[PDB]
Amino acid sequence: HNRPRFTLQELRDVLQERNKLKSQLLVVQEEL
Amino acid sequence: NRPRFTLQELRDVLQERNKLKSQLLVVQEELQ
Amino acid sequence: TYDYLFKLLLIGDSGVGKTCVLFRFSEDAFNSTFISTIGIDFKIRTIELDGKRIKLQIWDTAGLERFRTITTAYYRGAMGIMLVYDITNEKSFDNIRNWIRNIEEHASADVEKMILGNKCDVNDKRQVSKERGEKLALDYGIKFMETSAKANINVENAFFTLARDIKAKMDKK
Amino acid sequence: AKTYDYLFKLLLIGDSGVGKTCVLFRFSEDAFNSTFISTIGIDFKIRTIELDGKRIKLQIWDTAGLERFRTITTAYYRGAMGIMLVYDITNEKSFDNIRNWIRNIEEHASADVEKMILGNKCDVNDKRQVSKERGEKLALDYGIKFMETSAKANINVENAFFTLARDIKAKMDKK
Ligand SMILES: Nc1nc2c(ncn2[C@@H]2O[C@H](COP(=O)(O)OP(=O)(O)OP(=O)(O)O)[C@@H](O)[C@H]2O)c(=O)[nH]1
Ligand SMILES: Nc1nc2c(ncn2[C@@H]2O[C@H](COP(=O)(O)OP(=O)(O)OP(=O)(O)O)[C@@H](O)[C@H]2O)c(=O)[nH]1
Ligand SMILES: [Mg+2]
Ligand SMILES: [Mg+2]
Repeated sequence: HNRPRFTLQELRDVLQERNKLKSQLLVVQEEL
Repeated sequence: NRPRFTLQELRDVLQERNKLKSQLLVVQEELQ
Repeated sequence: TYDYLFKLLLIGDSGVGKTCVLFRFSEDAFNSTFISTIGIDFKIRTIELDGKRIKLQIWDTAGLERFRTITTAYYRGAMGIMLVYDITNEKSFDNIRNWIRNIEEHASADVEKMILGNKCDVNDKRQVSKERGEKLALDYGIKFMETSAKANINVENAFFTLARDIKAKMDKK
Repeated sequence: AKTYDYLFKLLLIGDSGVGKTCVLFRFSEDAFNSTFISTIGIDFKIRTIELDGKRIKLQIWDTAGLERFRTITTAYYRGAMGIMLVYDITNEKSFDNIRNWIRNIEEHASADVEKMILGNKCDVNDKRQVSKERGEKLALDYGIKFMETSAKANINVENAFFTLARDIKAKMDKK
């Protein structure tokens, strides 16, 4: 379905969480 | 405000977020 | 490394306290702010039972209807499910029967289930007496507890009891 | 412990389809995938380079060009230290829209942000619609550096990022 369901705030919050996790992951990955 | 983004758009980011969290927790605990 | 991995799921209406119940279990903390869950999230906690290390992967579902398709995907692999209502919100309690039907349609027929009547610290807004929760759980043949993420009541007990019941079933291999 | 001496925040903006994600994929992973996967909102990639004996970590944010993501993407303009404005040499509209992307920079980025225009897909010259001369003249008019790039053929991708980072560093060092 191409049907709009989720708001700007909802998608933005999950994107922000994803990007913050990617940074945390890259950091601890290079501690090796 | 208004619904704007699709199920697939939100799901894709959610699943990427979940995957990074799992990967982060793994490398974190591997520092024993 | 662990002996067993138990996938748990929290379901119930928006606002009943699923995320705060998980926050109490995994961080021993509570906050009064409402940050509604976008789709699904999870936390991990590893516990020790009978000399076995049990990794609990706990999936925290959004209760709002617009996340229904996202959340039901996670029923299929669940080994235990907490059904949560808000003792100050009789509508959330009446909806437990709909959440049970959702489990019956998508989870294993033998999945471990437990009902939590949460926010039992808010007696000055209570809408569902403890006895009604006990009777609902008895009728389905499942366990019941009143919990408070805020006052730290029965949260540890609920998760450890669910995990022990999953382990006991599994040990009957 | 800190693996760098400077951290530069870079941003890629421009119409959907011009090659921003492919330019970053070529820079950060030295590869090219022709299968188009439109960017959802924003993403970033990392690469560390060496300038004047200093370790420069580049944190490169890749924006979606589609209008439905515009508010999400413009939130990332203010922190950018350098911005690549990307068009597609085979798509005249994407070139025409560079003027509007510059306006978006003026409205939301720091006044002193370093800018560079990239005419991407310069490997596809038999479907070229924007002459290199026209790209150079537009960039000259705005006082912005210009390069034609190809993520596919690996043309000027390292040059573009190295040059933008050197321009950022020189400004930082002189102040
Ligand atoms: N007094 C009291 N408040 C609680 C308790 N548990 C949760 N709350 C509050 O109730 C509100 C909702 O809690 P959440 O855990 O976010 O609700 P949820 O079930 O996760 O809601 P969704 O994510 O939207 O499905 C928040 O303001 C919490 O602080 C509790 O045990 N006692
Ligand atoms: N021939 C050629 N094709 C390219 C080049 N760069 C990108 N492409 C193709 O152009 C299409 C669009 O590329 P993307 O990098 O995904 O475009 P984008 O700017 O990131 O688009 P949005 O994320 O939607 O804003 C892709 O299918 C690529 O295969 C290039 O340098 N040469
Ligand atoms: Mg929640
Ligand atoms: Mg892209």
